[PDB]
Amino acid sequence: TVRKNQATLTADEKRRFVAAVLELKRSGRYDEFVRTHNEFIMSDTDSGERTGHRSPSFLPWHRRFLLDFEQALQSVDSSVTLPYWDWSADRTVRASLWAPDFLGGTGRSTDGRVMDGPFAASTGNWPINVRVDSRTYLRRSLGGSVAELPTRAEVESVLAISAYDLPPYNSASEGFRNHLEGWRGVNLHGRVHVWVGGQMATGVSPNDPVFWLHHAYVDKLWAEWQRRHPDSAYVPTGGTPDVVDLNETMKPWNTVRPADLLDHTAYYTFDALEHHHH
Amino acid sequence: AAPESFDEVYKGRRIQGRPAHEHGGGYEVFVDGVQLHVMRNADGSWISVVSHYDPVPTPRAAARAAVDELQGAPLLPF
Ligand SMILES: [Cu+2]
Ligand SMILES: [Cu+2]
Ligand SMILES: [Cu+2]
Ligand SMILES: [Cu+2]
Repeated sequence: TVRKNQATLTADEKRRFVAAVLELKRSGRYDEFVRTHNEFIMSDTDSGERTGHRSPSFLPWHRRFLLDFEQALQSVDSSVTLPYWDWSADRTVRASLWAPDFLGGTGRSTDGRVMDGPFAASTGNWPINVRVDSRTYLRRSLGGSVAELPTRAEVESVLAISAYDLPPYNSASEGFRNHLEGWRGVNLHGRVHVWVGGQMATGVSPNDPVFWLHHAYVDKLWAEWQRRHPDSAYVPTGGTPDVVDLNETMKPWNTVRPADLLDHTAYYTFDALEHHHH
Repeated sequence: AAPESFDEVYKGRRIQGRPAHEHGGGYEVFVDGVQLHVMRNADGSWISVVSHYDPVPTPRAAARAAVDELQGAPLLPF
């Protein structure tokens, strides 16, 4: 499985990715991913049990969640893999990401409604069902709520952080995981959700297919971090209340641990990933 | 210490807050009588499920952010 930069997909790869995503939606399988995500968003808390978010397992949890989704796509079309969106490089509304042959663009100004691309409500193919805001059409406001996406220089300063995570292992932590997740620092992953707007700014953010491309790049940045810091590894490593330790299993699956997900190459590679070097 | 309660009409909608599939969170917010899931972060900021990635200082700020996000739409219960 090779995960490719979205900017580099061929027309045929874009077409097959879109068709596979729409088939998961038509068959009812897609919306269960949205629901699982929102349940963890609402249940993960800084002072209590936390698994998918605001915790060291944010990264292995999303890696396995994206694996579940990619395997569902491959059960529809075995050639499709998740692409990633390098929002540090493809940072404007003119990125081919946002073209009508891929994800469609920004929402119109009155109601945020996306009006083009395969996921526009007018196609009849992308009902928003699992939702909190009662409207049932895909919405976006690219750059509406926050002026700019992270830059490469900002990403680099987070990749330079040596410690994977630090007590208290939550949204107040210093360390790589929380700077990437974004709750401290210049904010990488959370800022991108804010920048897209619409459902992506909510706990039901997988309603927007860009969710998967964003998280595939967050996942790639973890891989890059490991290359930068081969000497540093997941923490904590046992006996931490409310937090998933290295060799503890993770909900919802219960059959997988952070330890089983540290090495992505057991499941996929990237089109390009620098190896370790000074 | 829980925040104080509040009740106001904000952009035409009734928003309320009070100390009290999701976390057991010690504060409840309502938009036009429908409860809105909200959460407090370790630094004392708040978020809501319709503006989850954008911390604001208080539960009323979260309720107001939800009314802004909704653009007039009814909330659905969680
Ligand atoms: Cu998530
Ligand atoms: Cu995300
Ligand atoms: Cu070295
Ligand atoms: Cu809750």
